[PDB]
Amino acid sequence: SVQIVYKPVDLSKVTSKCGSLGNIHHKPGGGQVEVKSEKLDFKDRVQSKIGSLDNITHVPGGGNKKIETHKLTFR
Amino acid sequence: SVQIVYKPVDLSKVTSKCGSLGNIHHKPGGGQVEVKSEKLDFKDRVQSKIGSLDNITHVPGGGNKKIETHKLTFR
Amino acid sequence: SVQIVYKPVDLSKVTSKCGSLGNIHHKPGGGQVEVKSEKLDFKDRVQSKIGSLDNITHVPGGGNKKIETHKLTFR
Amino acid sequence: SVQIVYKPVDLSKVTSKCGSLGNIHHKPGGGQVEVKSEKLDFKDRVQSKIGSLDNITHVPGGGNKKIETHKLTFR
Amino acid sequence: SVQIVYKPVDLSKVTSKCGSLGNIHHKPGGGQVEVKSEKLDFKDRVQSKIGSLDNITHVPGGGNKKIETHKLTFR
Amino acid sequence: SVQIVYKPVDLSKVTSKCGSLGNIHHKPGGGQVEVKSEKLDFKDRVQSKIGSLDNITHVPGGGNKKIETHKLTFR
Repeated sequence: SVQIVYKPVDLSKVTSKCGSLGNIHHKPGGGQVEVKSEKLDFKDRVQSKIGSLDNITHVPGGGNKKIETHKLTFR
Repeated sequence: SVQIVYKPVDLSKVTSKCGSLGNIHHKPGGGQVEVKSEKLDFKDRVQSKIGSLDNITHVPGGGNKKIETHKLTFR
Repeated sequence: SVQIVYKPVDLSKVTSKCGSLGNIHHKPGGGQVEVKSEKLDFKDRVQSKIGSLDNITHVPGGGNKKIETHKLTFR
Repeated sequence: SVQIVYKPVDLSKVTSKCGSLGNIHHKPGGGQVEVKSEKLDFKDRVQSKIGSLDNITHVPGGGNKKIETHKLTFR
Repeated sequence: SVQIVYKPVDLSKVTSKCGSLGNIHHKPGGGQVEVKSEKLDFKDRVQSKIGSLDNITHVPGGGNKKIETHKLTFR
Repeated sequence: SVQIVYKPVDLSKVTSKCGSLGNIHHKPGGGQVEVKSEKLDFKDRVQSKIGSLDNITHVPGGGNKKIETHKLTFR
């Protein structure tokens, strides 16, 4: 007789903690900002950001991926 | 007779902690910022950021990846 | 008779801690910043950042990767 | 003129991790246990535990306590 | 004129890690245990534990306590 | 004029790590244990522990205590 038992087990724990977590900002102060522009010539796309205080969190990452392949071939 | 028992076990723990975590910023102060631009000529794309205080967290990383392949071949 | 028992166990722990963690910044002070630009000619892309105080955390890293291959071949 | 500003701030972080945390027990084996009692005389309370494998975690502790008193007395 | 500014700041971090943390027990084996008791006389309380393998964690401790008193008295 | 600024800052970190942490026990083996008791007379409390393998962690300690008193008295 032939007996095949195929019972792999995945009990793993996967965690990602990505970005800004558990920080304290106590009274952050942005200074005065002055922007003076005269006679500027732009011949292509302009991306402009003007601010005093920025808090920026960008997370393209922190993804969890599992690829699993199971093959049982008999005769 | 033939008996094959195929029971691999994954009990692993995987953690990523990526970016800004558990920091304290006590009274961070940005200074005054003055930008004066005259008669500038731009022939291609402009990306400009003007600020006083920036806190920036960028996390493309911190991903968790598992690839697992299981093959059982009999005869 | 033939008995094959295939029971590898992964009980591993993996942790990544990447970026800015657990820091204290007490009264960091950015100075005054003045940028004066006249008669500049740019023939290609411009990327410009003007600030007083920057705190920047960039984390492309800190990923966890597992590749595991299991093969059992009988006859 | 009299101006009193009373603005104490509590931004503290308090954590307790008490007991059994993150341990691995891989195939712990309790042995055979035989208890044979004859002609015993007990004249007061009996507390008895008989086992082979015990895993016991007892945590009377790990409490977090804050007492804060604020008093502002004027004239 | 009189100006009083009362702004104490608690930004502290407190952590307790108490007991059994992050240990590995790999195939711990308790031996055979035999207890034979004959004609025993007990005139007061009995506390009895019989085992082969014990893992015991007892944590009365690991508590965090903060007492803070604030008094501002004017005249 | 009188100006009083009362701004003490607690940015402290306090950590306790108490007990059994990060140990590895690889195949610890308790021996055979035989206890034979005949004709014992006990006039007062009995506390008895019989085992083969014990791992015991007892932590009454590892507590964190902060006492802080603030007093500002004017005239």
